[PDB]
Amino acid sequence: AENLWVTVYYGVPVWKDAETTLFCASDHNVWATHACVPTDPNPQEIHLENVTEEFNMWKNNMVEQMHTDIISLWDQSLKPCVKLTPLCVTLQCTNVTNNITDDMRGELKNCSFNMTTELRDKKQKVYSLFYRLDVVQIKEYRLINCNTSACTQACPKVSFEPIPIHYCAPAGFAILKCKDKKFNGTGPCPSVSTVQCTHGIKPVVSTQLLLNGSLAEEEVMIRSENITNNAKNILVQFNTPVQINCTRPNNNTRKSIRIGPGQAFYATGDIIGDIRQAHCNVSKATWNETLGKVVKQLRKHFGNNTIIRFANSSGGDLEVTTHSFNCGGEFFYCNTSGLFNSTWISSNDSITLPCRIKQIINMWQRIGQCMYAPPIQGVIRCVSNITGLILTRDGGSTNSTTETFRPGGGDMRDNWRSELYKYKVVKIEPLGVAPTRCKRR
Amino acid sequence: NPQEIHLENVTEEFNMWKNNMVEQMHTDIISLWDQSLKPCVKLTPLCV
Amino acid sequence: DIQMTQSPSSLSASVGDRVTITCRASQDISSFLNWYQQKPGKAPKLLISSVNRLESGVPSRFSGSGSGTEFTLTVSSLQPEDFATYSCQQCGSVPYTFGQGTTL
Amino acid sequence: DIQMTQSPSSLSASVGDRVTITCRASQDISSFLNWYQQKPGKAPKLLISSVNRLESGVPSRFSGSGSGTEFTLTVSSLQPEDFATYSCQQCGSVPYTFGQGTTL
Amino acid sequence: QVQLQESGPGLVKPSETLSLTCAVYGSSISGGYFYWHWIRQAPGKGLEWIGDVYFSGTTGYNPSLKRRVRISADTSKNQFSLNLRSVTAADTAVYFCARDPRGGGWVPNRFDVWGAGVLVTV
Amino acid sequence: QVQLQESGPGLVKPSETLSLTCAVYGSSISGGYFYWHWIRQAPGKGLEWIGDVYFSGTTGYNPSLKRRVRISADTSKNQFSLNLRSVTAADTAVYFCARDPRGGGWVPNRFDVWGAGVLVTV
Amino acid sequence: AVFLGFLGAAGSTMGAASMTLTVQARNLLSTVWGIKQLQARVLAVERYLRDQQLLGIWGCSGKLICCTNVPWNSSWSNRNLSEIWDNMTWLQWDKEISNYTQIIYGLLEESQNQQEKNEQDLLAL
Amino acid sequence: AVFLGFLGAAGSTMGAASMTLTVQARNLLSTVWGIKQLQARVLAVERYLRDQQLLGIWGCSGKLICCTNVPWNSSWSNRNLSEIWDNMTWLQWDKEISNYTQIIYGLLEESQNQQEKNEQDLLAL
Amino acid sequence: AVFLGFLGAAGSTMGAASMTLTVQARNLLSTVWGIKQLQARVLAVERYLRDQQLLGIWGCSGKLICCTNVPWNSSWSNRNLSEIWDNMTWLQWDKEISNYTQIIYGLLEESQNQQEKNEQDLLAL
Ligand SMILES: *[C@@H]1O[C@H](CO)[C@@H](O[C@@H]2O[C@H](CO)[C@@H](O[C@@H]3O[C@H](CO)[C@@H](O)[C@H](O[C@H]4O[C@H](CO)[C@@H](O)[C@H](O)[C@@H]4O)[C@@H]3O)[C@H](O)[C@H]2NC(C)=O)[C@H](O)[C@H]1NC(C)=O
Ligand SMILES: *[C@@H]1O[C@H](CO)[C@@H](O[C@@H]2O[C@H](CO)[C@@H](O)[C@H](O)[C@H]2NC(C)=O)[C@H](O)[C@H]1NC(C)=O
Ligand SMILES: *[C@@H]1O[C@H](CO)[C@@H](O[C@@H]2O[C@H](CO)[C@@H](O)[C@H](O)[C@H]2NC(C)=O)[C@H](O)[C@H]1NC(C)=O
Ligand SMILES: *[C@@H]1O[C@H](CO)[C@@H](O)[C@H](O)[C@H]1NC(C)=O
Ligand SMILES: *[C@@H]1O[C@H](CO)[C@@H](O)[C@H](O)[C@H]1NC(C)=O
Ligand SMILES: *[C@@H]1O[C@H](CO)[C@@H](O)[C@H](O)[C@H]1NC(C)=O
Ligand SMILES: *[C@@H]1O[C@H](CO)[C@@H](O)[C@H](O)[C@H]1NC(C)=O
Ligand SMILES: *[C@@H]1O[C@H](CO)[C@@H](O)[C@H](O)[C@H]1NC(C)=O
Ligand SMILES: *[C@@H]1O[C@H](CO)[C@@H](O)[C@H](O)[C@H]1NC(C)=O
Ligand SMILES: *[C@@H]1O[C@H](CO)[C@@H](O)[C@H](O)[C@H]1NC(C)=O
Ligand SMILES: *[C@@H]1O[C@H](CO)[C@@H](O)[C@H](O)[C@H]1NC(C)=O
Ligand SMILES: *[C@@H]1O[C@H](CO)[C@@H](O)[C@H](O)[C@H]1NC(C)=O
Ligand SMILES: *[C@@H]1O[C@H](CO)[C@@H](O)[C@H](O)[C@H]1NC(C)=O
Ligand SMILES: *[C@@H]1O[C@H](CO)[C@@H](O)[C@H](O)[C@H]1NC(C)=O
Ligand SMILES: *[C@@H]1O[C@H](CO)[C@@H](O)[C@H](O)[C@H]1NC(C)=O
Ligand SMILES: *[C@@H]1O[C@H](CO)[C@@H](O)[C@H](O)[C@H]1NC(C)=O
Ligand SMILES: *[C@@H]1O[C@H](CO)[C@@H](O)[C@H](O)[C@H]1NC(C)=O
Ligand SMILES: *[C@@H]1O[C@H](CO)[C@@H](O)[C@H](O)[C@H]1NC(C)=O
Ligand SMILES: *[C@@H]1O[C@H](CO)[C@@H](O)[C@H](O)[C@H]1NC(C)=O
Ligand SMILES: *[C@@H]1O[C@H](CO)[C@@H](O)[C@H](O)[C@H]1NC(C)=O
Repeated sequence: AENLWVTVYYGVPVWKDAETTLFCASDHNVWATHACVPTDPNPQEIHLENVTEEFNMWKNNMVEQMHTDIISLWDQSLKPCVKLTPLCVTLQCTNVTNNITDDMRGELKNCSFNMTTELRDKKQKVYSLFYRLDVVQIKEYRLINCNTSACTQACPKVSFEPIPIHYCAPAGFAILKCKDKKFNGTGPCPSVSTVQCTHGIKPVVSTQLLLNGSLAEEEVMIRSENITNNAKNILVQFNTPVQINCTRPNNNTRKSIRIGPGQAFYATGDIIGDIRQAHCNVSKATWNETLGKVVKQLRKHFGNNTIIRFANSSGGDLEVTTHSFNCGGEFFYCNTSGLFNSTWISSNDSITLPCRIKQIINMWQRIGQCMYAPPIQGVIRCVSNITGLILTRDGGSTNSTTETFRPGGGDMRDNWRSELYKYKVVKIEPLGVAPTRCKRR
Repeated sequence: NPQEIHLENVTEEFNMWKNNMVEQMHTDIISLWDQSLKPCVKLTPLCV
Repeated sequence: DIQMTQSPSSLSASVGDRVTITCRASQDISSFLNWYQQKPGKAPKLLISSVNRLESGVPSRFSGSGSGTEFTLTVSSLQPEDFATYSCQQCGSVPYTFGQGTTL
Repeated sequence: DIQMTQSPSSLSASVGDRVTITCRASQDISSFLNWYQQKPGKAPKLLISSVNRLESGVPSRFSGSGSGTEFTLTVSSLQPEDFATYSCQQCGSVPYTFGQGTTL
Repeated sequence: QVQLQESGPGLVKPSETLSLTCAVYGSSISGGYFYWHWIRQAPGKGLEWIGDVYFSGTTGYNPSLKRRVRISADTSKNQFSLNLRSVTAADTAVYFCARDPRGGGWVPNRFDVWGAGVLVTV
Repeated sequence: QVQLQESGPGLVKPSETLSLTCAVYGSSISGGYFYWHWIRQAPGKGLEWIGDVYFSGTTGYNPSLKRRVRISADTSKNQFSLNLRSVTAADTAVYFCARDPRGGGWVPNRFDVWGAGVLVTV
Repeated sequence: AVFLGFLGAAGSTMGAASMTLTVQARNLLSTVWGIKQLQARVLAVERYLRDQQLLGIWGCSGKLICCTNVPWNSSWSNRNLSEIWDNMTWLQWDKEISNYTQIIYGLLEESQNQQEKNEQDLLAL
Repeated sequence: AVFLGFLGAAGSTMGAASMTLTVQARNLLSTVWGIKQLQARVLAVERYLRDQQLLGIWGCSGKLICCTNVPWNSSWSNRNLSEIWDNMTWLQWDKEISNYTQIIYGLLEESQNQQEKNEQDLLAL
Repeated sequence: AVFLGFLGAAGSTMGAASMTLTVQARNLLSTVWGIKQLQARVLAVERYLRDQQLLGIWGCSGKLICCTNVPWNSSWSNRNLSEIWDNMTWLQWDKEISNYTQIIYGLLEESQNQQEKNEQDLLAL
């Protein structure tokens, strides 16, 4: 009676969630563009209609692959550079005394030591100004890296500035993008498109502040895997950027001293001018209005009458306890306590934060690999945007109306999850079987 | 037994100065020499 | 369903006068048009077919012209029996729709 | 080429009053009718589809009824912004012809 | 956010080809879900369908203007164009470009999003 | 430089197989642009055809000798062979092997280059 | 220029989506980072070749819409033609018979084998 | 070997060269240095598979000479048959018809899809 | 669950083993260690594609049992059908005609080319 027969369809529009290996579409630097595919000048976007797809921000395989790829790129770029094993000698250090300011006291020390030279059977006495965080007492000091592992001095030519890296899928795979505004990263997105490649994702590294991130088009947005549970972090994406400018006013000098045949070590010379602490300014009014938006959006979830307390970082290592970022060839560790110090209940001045500059950089929370950064000649200024935040709720006795959110971080996946929250990877299955009145022969 | 197929009544525009094969061979030779020099002693102590 | 419009919708003229009635079709009916001369009381009687093609059995006074989407029927000299209703016809595609009818 | 006629061709009413507009098609279009709305200046905006199915994003006051060769759009309570020119559509056969347009 | 914008000469000598390009920001013409129509409305008259074009080029024009019109859609830059030849005084109208969710058998011809509407006097 | 060389028994006992191997240095047999003919000339007579062999094995022999002849061609070694069986006393002739641009139909059959010319006698 | 509308008909009904199968078929084929790209390409090639072999085993080689001669058992789906080709989309249909796929493939395979054997037997006579 | 007589008919006319398509057709397939030969093999495989996929989309799968049913627009070339097959070579023909190749490819694709739909609805009855 | 009896009919006669070709046909496709694994995959893909190209050149594309019109010369083998399909196995048959394989492939290739040319000539009318 049915007289229905199987029919095979090829090229069917059906897909399933899957994980694969994406590659570059970038258009000398640490983020190697040569080992990255070039993109087309006319990217194609196909906006699917009457389809709703279940997105999940916290189960995306794109962010883990991006983290692994960034680590691999960092290691590959650091491999062809001088290894500073001879520079683990004992240092005779004294405090600086010329043009020293009160803030920059108990700080960069004039150290002198013997080091090898081009000729093996000879030594040279050299001097350099080493920041306090780099050196540690055994009137003699040793670098902090000495008992952990040797450093690979980052080569001067390669620049650390982020460069966008457009991710793409291989053949037979598609990148779905959720255009639905006010999308919280999880659940059914009704507005779906297919993109040949992702947008320009700048591989910026930072903690407590997502610098140069993607801005929300609607308002401040709060995202969390489980907002009820305080263990999981909370990502806040702003709708407008807060302009922030950091600077190291000291006019440092770089001197190259030969530690071996070909290998040359770059050292700090004379601090031309006055020794002043590196400082970073952020607008007070812009910060106030942005914080107002954040507290409103957080009250949307945590109640319309609860008190919102923002306090400085709890504690731990320097990298996670302070806003640590990199720009202009220098790594700053600015202390964010004046920003996240306020309580909320139902003109031209700006907040100035102090910044400490390290050289021995143990990034990626890895042990056994350090990244002594050569000094940068001249004064460094760095203007950037703040468009994100990573906040953690202090659980425990917060069952009452009290709510205390503090800056967090440590893991760099949250930085990548704020820009890949809309991209998902699917695999197509062209084969399909249906009923039809056909009959072969 | 290499095979050579002679083509008749075909005129082809050659340009020795735009041959990618010569640059490919140059890179191949440089890479081969660099690879061949890898498993050999390094004369760092000689700098005396 | 091509729509035919006859202009003027209704006119009054004196005997022995040249008159002209134009017919406009929404689409292009090419050369397929027939005019009809329905006398009050009596059934329609064919006068002109296929643009002009004056069919045998009528005086040579009547004439037809035009093409495409515009056609026209001209009576050279009005006669006492030429006081009937002129009508169009779209004889080029099913269904065949006539005009509104112009009464003299 | 189905022809649509809207009755009345133009009406005036007062705020907070019922109003009804009828649409008649020469042929039988089953239930393939969509009621549109064109505020002066800007482009038409769809109000109702498939006679009765109300498109998401309109006030519930609008309603549609009928079948066969007769359909009707009813506004239960007139509102100040409901002073646009409603139209009809033939969404069941090529070509699609709209109505003349009734101005409120 | 999906909309359409029309461009072209707003005034033309009434004997030549008339070109009007409608470009859509939002959905894509390449996707086989929407037909792209070219509804027209003369002053003091109702709407009047002209033609439509699909992503595969299977276009269909109004029988009244099956000879004087041609619709061409280019998906590389995601737009379409109406070329109306032998324009006359009857073409003084507002030329809207509309989107039809006929692609997919969910609903019949259901013009939902309309362009701004350019009045091409002639 | 294109040339052909013939080898084989220059003198044989009548009434058995006669093998002539023509090898070409130059244009390749495997190329479909050429045919390889086995023209013959007896003393005091004119040129006479025997047969031709193509790269794909579509050979054609003279109607007179359609039974007593067999032409083969090996492309790996790039040479062809003629086997004339039961040769009589009237088979004393100069056996040329010639090229023909029949393939690549620009021109009709046209023997342009010829072999040196062996002097088989029987 | 080849991408130019990939998928697109995902939200369309099965019947309408079956009219744009070509656009979804052209895009199914096209130190350690070179290995990454190479492995991605080889995986895509292997998947495409497996799909092509599966299509060919059923006798549908070189056809986008090829319908076989095996019957549609009612247990797989009781939905009728009027409600499957005009009311349901391809994703929902795939999710509905996701667990009744292997047996259909086996039936198609054995039916094609039997058809080829019958053709050989008939042509031998 | 498979390289025997490769190309060869490049200088031959189109008609003569069309008789030796097999020779060219069968020659299209066959630590850092490993990634060179391996990548080259993968590239050749990908190119051959893409070309085969295009042929299958056009409905000429498994055929060397398979002539379709789409009309030849005179705009592409006004030359008559006698002046192309017996007077022009393949290289010159390719250099001539290069701007209209993609349009012809699209026409072939849409024609094959329409033919498949026509056969489907014919077999439905 | 795709292995499922690989080479199961190895000891079977040719006639019996010819009924299970699909079982053996579906298994042909599926830092330095990754290189070796990927190279093995690429080698398998290349072998399968060369196999498919060889099958297609003979006109047997998309067919597991495809029988052509080339006559069987008695020089290759003198055994009759009764002593082949009912008395011999596939391995013995392969070993018996191992030295008459290339000429058969060539004959099939030219036969298919001639068939295509004749079909084109007939269809031209
Ligand atoms: C967020 O984005 C902003 C804008 O892109 C970004 O500010 C940029 O920072 C980079 C440094 O990270 C600046 O680059 C410098 O630009 C000056 C000119 O203004 C150049 O003279 C500099 O040259 C140095 O570097 C060269 C390459 O190493 C050397 O060859 C040379 O001798 C110099 O040493 C350098 O290129 C860039 O100018 C700004 N752009 C703007 C508009 O301010 C900001 O850094 C980003 N945020 C973060 C956290 O990085
Ligand atoms: C969007 O898709 C939904 C279903 O995915 C469509 O809903 C169908 O609408 C038709 C016509 O109104 C009904 O006959 C069906 O019963 C509905 N099915 C479901 C599951 O709701 C909807 O029509 C589509 N909209 C558009 C504009 O294409
Ligand atoms: C080599 O190719 C040329 C053309 O490229 C051939 O010249 C043709 O000769 C025929 C003779 O019948 C003429 O009808 C053609 O008009 C010629 N071509 C041109 C472009 O004028 C030449 O014959 C070829 N050589 C051989 C040996 O065949
Ligand atoms: C440098 O200053 C710090 C802070 O006053 C002091 O603790 C330290 O002893 C000083 N260094 C020396 C060598 O005295
Ligand atoms: C460097 O070598 C000299 C030579 O003996 C020695 O006096 C001096 O203390 C050394 N420097 C150190 C140990 O920092
Ligand atoms: C290296 O030295 C620092 C400072 O004395 C010390 O805290 C650290 O534990 C040492 N490294 C290890 C692996 O113990
Ligand atoms: C995210 O949104 C989805 C649907 O919009 C909702 O079901 C889910 O509860 C939301 N989760 C959070 C943490 O807001
Ligand atoms: C920072 O935000 C401003 C806001 O308009 C923008 O113009 C500028 O390009 C941004 N800079 C970045 C992302 O580096
Ligand atoms: C979030 O954490 C709370 C902790 O009590 C738990 O009860 C809840 O199930 C979690 N959310 C989900 C979706 O599991
Ligand atoms: C540092 O110490 C050296 C001697 O080791 C001395 O010459 C120099 O003036 C001191 N100050 C600076 C800024 O280098
Ligand atoms: C930061 O603000 C302080 C206080 O007004 C000012 O002295 C300093 O120059 C500012 N620096 C920058 C880079 O804006
Ligand atoms: C530095 O940032 C402040 C806000 O913190 C802003 O008012 C000022 O214009 C900025 N100066 C620059 C970018 O030179
Ligand atoms: C932000 O501005 C409001 C406006 O009066 C003020 O009450 C509040 O204290 C400001 N926030 C600060 C100073 O953190
Ligand atoms: C944070 O602020 C408190 C006072 O509000 C201060 O005692 C503490 O040292 C600051 N830093 C940390 C890491 O808590
Ligand atoms: C930051 O500055 C505040 C105020 O001087 C200080 O109490 C705190 O210890 C500093 N460090 C951190 C991590 O907050
Ligand atoms: C927060 O800022 C105010 C204003 O400068 C300051 O008095 C206070 O000590 C800071 N810390 C806390 C915990 O309030
Ligand atoms: C830093 O000092 C050097 C010393 O000559 C000078 O040339 C340079 O201009 C100084 N930097 C700035 C920003 O002025
Ligand atoms: C499906 O359509 C057939 C057609 O006759 C009908 O008999 C059956 O009742 C329908 N079933 C459903 C569930 O609509
Ligand atoms: C197979 O899938 C259908 C789809 O709804 C479901 O009803 C059925 O229970 C499933 N059977 C098994 C054995 O999983
Ligand atoms: C082919 O070319 C033109 C017509 O296209 C004509 O002059 C010529 O004679 C044609 N060839 C033949 C054989 O008619």
